[PDB]
Amino acid sequence: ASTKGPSVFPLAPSSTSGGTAALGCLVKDYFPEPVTVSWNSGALTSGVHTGPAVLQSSGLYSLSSVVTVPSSSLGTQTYICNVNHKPSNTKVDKKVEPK
Amino acid sequence: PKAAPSVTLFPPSSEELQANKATLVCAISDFYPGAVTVAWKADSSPVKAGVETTTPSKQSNNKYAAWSYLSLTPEQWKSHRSYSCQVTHEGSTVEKTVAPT
Repeated sequence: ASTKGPSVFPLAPSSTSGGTAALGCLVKDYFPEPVTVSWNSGALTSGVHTGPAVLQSSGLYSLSSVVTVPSSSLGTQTYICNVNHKPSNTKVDKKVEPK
Repeated sequence: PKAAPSVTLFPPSSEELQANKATLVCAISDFYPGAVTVAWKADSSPVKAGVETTTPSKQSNNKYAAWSYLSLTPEQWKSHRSYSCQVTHEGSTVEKTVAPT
C-alpha cells in the first residue's frame, strides 16, 4: 500500500501567558493514520494536548501536539517531541527551541 | 454552565517556510460545552480557504480541546501584517493574532 511519512515542524515557544509557555510540534502531510506523539521519550506527560488529525483536501493527514510548560523552564529543559508513523516505518524526534 | 476557551496561535515555522509551505496552528483548550466556531482573518478579511478545524475532544482536564489549521503559501503569509484565529464559544469570542517575523 501507498504511504507517506510526515514532515515535522516545531511550534516554537515565544505563546507565553502568566508564566506558562505553550510549545509543540506540527506533524504534517502523512498517510495513512495513525501517528503517535510522546514528549521527552515519555518523561513529559502533564498538560499535553495531542490530536486528532485533520484530513486535508489532498487526502493527507496532519496532527499537532502542544504542551504547556513553565516559562522559566525554556532554554533549560530540552523539549523533544517523538513522532512515530509506523505505516511508513518513520520516527522523527524534533527539538523545539525558543524562536 | 460555561468555561471560555484558552487559545494559542502559532505562526509558520522558519523550517516550514524554507520548505515553501506555511501552516498556522490554533490550539484551543479548556472550554465547556464542547462546541466552538473558528473563524480566521488575514489582516481583517475573513478566510475559509485552507482551513481545517477538528471536532472538540474531551481532555483529562474534563474540558474540551480542539485545533484549527490554516494552510497558505509563504507569499500569502508574508503579504499580510497579521493573521487572527477567532474562537466563538457560546456567543463570545477569544481572538489571537500573530505576525510575520
